[PDB]
Parts: sequence; structure tokens; C-alpha cells
Amino acid sequence: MNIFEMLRIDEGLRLKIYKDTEGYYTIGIGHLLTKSPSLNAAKSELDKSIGRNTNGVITKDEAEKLFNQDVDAAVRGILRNAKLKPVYDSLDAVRRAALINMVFQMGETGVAGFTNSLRMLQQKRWDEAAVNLAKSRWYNQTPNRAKRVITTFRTGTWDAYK
Ligand SMILES: [Cl-]
Ligand SMILES: [Cl-]
Repeated sequence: MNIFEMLRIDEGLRLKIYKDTEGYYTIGIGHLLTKSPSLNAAKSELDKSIGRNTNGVITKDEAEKLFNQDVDAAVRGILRNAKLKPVYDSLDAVRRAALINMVFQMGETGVAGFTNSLRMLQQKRWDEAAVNLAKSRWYNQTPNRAKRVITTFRTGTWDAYK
């Protein structure tokens, strides 16, 4: 199991523009296109993102290409972030995957906002961090996915994904 397979499980793969859990236009493996309510605004961003007139539909390779860019950007965002970087450097390989997953889903800004949990992760207080992470809109809105990530941070294994 690695970050790619983990995120592929959490986000699924759709080749036609769809609406995410928040109602925003998305495509591929969790690639947010726009928060705008306009489907035309979405197709436009999609075409700009792929470099061709897609008419709202892409191939598997194109989805995979977006996904590789997105995980790359997630990692790089963590490393450039003053609040995140230290947490990431402190963690083992599996738990690093869990932090990357949160960032990919909610953005660097969003994650950087979990001040207390980040401090607990940094100190390796696993059970405490898991309890604090659950007190969030994130957990209440996407509980099954949050539970998986939380279990990953608590145990340091891929059990929730197996
Ligand atoms: Cl893009
Ligand atoms: Cl969920």
C-alpha cells in the first residue's frame, strides 16, 4: 500500500465531471475543478487543465496524470508550509501518508488549522491525537474516510485500508 493506492481508495475514479461530497465540480481521482456552480465554468477549467476540448470527459491516463500532479503538489505544499513541515519530518512513513491524504482532501490551509492535533502528532501522543482529530467538521461530514485516516495515525499501519 502506498499514498497513491490509499488516495485511489478514498477518492475513487470517475471519468465524467461529477459533484463531490460538498457539491463541487470534480473529475478523475478527486481533482477539484471549481467551487463555482456553473457547469460551464467547470468544463472550462477542465479543458484548460488537460490541454484539449474535453466536453466534460477524460480518459484513464488523463485522470492519472492529474492525480500524479496533485499528490506531487500536496507533498510540496507540506514541505513549504512552516506549520506542516515540522510535523511531517517528525513522522514515520505510514503516518506521513495520512498527513498527505488530509492535505490532498482539505488543502494546506485547512490542515494547518488543526493546531492542537498537529502538536499531539508531533509529540507522538497517538491516542490523544485521534480523539482530537475526530472533533472536527471533517470527521462529521465524511466519517468513514476520516476514521480510516485517523486509524492510520493512531496505529501507524495500513490496517484500515486492508
Ligand atoms: Cl491543473
Ligand atoms: Cl466518508
